[PDB]
Amino acid sequence: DSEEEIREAFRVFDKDGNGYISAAELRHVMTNLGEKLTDEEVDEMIREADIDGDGQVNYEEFVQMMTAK
Amino acid sequence: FHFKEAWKHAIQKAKHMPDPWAEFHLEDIATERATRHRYNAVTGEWLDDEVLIKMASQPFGRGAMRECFRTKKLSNFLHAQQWKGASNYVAKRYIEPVDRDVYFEDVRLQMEAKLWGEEYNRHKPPKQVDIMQMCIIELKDRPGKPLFHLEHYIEGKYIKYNSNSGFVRDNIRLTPQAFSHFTFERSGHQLIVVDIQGVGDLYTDPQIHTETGTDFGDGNLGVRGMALFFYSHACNRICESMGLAPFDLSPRERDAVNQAKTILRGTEEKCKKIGKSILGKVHLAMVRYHEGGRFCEEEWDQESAVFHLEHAANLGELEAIVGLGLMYSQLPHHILADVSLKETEENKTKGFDYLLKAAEAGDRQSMILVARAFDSGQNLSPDRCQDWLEALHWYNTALEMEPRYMMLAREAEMLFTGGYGLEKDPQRSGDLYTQAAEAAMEAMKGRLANQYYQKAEEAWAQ
Ligand SMILES: Nc1ncnc2c1ncn2[C@@H]1O[C@H](COP(=O)(O)OP(=O)(O)O)[C@@H](O)[C@H]1O
Ligand SMILES: CCn1c(=O)c2cc(C(N)=O)c(N)nc2n(C2CC2)c1=O
Ligand SMILES: [Ca+2]
Ligand SMILES: [Ca+2]
Ligand SMILES: [Zn+2]
Repeated sequence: DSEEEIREAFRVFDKDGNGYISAAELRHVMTNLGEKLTDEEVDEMIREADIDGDGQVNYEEFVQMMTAK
Repeated sequence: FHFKEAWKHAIQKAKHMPDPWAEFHLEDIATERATRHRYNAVTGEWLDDEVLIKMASQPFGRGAMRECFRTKKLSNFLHAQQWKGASNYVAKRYIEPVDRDVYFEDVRLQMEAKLWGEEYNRHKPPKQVDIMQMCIIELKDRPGKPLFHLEHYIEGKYIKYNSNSGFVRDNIRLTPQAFSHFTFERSGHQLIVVDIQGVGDLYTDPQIHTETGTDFGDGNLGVRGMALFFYSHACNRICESMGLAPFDLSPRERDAVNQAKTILRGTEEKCKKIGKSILGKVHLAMVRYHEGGRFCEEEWDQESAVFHLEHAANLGELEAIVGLGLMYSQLPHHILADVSLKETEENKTKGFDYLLKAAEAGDRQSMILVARAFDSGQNLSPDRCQDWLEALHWYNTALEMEPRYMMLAREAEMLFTGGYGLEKDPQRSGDLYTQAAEAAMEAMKGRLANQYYQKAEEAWAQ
């Protein structure tokens, strides 16, 4: 259940469904979701999870962020 | 993970946000089966899978060529998604029927433009961009097995920032225009991504103009498409933050163009004979558009057209070099035909110099004009002198490239007598008269050939 829950959470931010959360997608989703975050916090949210340094967050990086107690 | 809570707060808000398309009750539409084709632009490979779709019977929006349908589709990444939780998608099709390959080439276009957005983002811009992934669904049970494009629905104000034909948007945003200009510079002028449109900085249905103009469909207007962009492009702080070179516009063009919330962050990074050659063709395309009335505002701007014709000639465009050579020589010309330049001794030197450059670059028309100048003095710059040996070098180069028997007979005439630095050569004169006689026979001028044969015997009788 939590696996599917994490997969559904990834699809919330991967707005185009290409498997990678980009900074522009995260900015659009946070703005649409009413969440109040500056354009720099969004870029920092990506950088914190961007382990491979490609500027985007794939599903595994997203899992490691969420399943990281 | 100093933002893990920010992820959770957004995930929970989303679980409580309402479906913006609930009022349309797409879940009640009969489900349809389709084969989905998804493209990978880095690998060039396609992945196919089977999907279930619910598409509205009528389009909710359209453009000149394509219409959009509200669509719901089950995810194949999720394991047990119910239709109550299906995401919202936009299905697109051409209003008039097109070839099936158009749909596949359009996906290659969009995914290639998505790669250019990722390159732009790697230069640390103030606002990052993203081009939405587009795929193809094939409705094999529908009559004709029609193809549709499919992408996720982006809620918000859909705005067209620029077109593929020179339009610019009026609360002007800097990022869309800087992205387009970036693609021109970073690609070495080989392409430009335009038709930037979407919600915020999430773009869809872009168009790419390329130097060849052979791929990416009929929206690829080639170097003409790059000219339309730079005719209205006002470089902004992002253009200059990335070191993008401005396009050389005319004084009138710059003022009309010169006639913003996105602020820099101090981290923006900076972005060949081929590019300068393409740049010359973009300048020449501006000349033709000025002459054709594409840039109507009064009467068609002749001065700005000449401004771009000179820039094109200085960048090596042979058509511009020939055109300016004829115009500065007060000769008839194809490009800017109704435009005439002031006869002045300075221009008559420039006219011959341009024609000489064009001759040395392979233009047959300029080679005949240069030959005649060194022969008779006609259109010869006063800095130069009649030189029959030089005239010979340009006649024969034209012959080895109007009638060929005329130029061959002229060469023989000059060699029969000599003059203007050319020593007489009767044997060569008879040889060339023989070649001219043979050329006259191949042109059905038999009586003229007998005259050339007779002139050959006389030159040899010396
Ligand atoms: N172009 C592509 N080629 C291959 N796999 C892809 C492609 N785009 C996305 N994927 C994979 O498919 C998953 C999304 O599947 P799905 O939810 O069925 O797509 P959509 O969100 O377009 O409906 C992504 O998380 C990624 O693993
Ligand atoms: C043909 C070009 N084109 C789109 O590609 C498009 C995409 C989406 C989307 N992916 O959400 C959307 N919402 N709207 C769109 N429109 C407007 C008419 C409504 C378009 O014209
Ligand atoms: Ca994505
Ligand atoms: Ca990554
Ligand atoms: Zn610019």
